Amino acid sequence: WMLKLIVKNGYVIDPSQNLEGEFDILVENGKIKKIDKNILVPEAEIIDAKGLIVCPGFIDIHVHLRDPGQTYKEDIESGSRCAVAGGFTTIVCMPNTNPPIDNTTVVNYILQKSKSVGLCRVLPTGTITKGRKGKEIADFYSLKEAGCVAFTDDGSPVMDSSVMRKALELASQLGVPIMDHCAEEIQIARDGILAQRTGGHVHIQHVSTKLSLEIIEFFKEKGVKITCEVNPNHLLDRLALIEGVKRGIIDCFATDHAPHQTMPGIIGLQTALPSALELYRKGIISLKKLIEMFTINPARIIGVDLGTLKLGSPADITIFDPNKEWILNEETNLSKSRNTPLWGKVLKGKVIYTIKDGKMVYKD
Ligand SMILES: [Zn+2]
Repeated sequence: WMLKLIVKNGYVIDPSQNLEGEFDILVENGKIKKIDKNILVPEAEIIDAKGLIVCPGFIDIHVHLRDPGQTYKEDIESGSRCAVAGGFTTIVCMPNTNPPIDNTTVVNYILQKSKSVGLCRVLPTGTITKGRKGKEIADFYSLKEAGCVAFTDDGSPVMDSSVMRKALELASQLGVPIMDHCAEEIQIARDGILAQRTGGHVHIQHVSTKLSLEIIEFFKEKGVKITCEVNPNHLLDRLALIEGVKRGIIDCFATDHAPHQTMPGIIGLQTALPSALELYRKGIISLKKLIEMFTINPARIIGVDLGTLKLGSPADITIFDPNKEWILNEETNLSKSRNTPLWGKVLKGKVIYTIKDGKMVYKD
């Protein structure tokens, strides 16, 4: 019983409030109490953030934790460690587990494990159809109760377009997004059209071409509730994506953390920041927009009240040094897996502290 914390001398950025400056942050009882220059109060621990950047906890809305089912490739505990070392305080896990997340029993398991491991907030998703088999519509009502924040069959074989349509009707009544993909243009246009028709929110999880981006942009100016994402690790035409980021058509970064233990792709959580900071060192995006795309943008997509430092919010805070050089290898790698071309290379930009609910959950 001794729990005020002050984060001092940092450079604070919070896009949601349009706050940027040399401020201090006072944290009382798990919540943000005050942002202001020059703070000192009795009975509080001081974190000295001189020379560091202080912003809302990162949120990643595209993670595979392989739990239950494949816990040798990765599991809730390792994933969680990976996420906080990566600056993430909330992650959304996909439902291609075994068994799949199509009933309250699995949802309930993932939350309980999550609370025990203690490190970051794990939000589950439910599948679109039972057993992800493709035929029948799952019970979106009960799965939303249990905690699911979105629905997706994660590749897939959807491709029956009437199913996809029932889903967006139901989703729309429930105020939760459907997540699709993992031919691309045909799919994306279909999704756009069904979204417009039903008024449901669809979120596209993979876009690889200029034409795909232009389609999304089109439906956006029509006021279609459609968003999309890109994995910053991928980014180093593979060149319209970079433009798509420049022009703000791509809403957020997400790693699509995909551990394997021998199409398929790559683990991500630990390198997302030093990867994305490459885009800033190239003047391609400002630092505020980079933080935006890890914080308030993904928060808005899954409709949770996070990714801000508004007074009263939960104290979810990432503190990072954008100039610190490190290497991902056995020494530093907190994944059970090592599948990433970035392995062994020199990264630039590292998280020094991650704070969740006013409590320090990672330290360098
Ligand atoms: Zn995925």
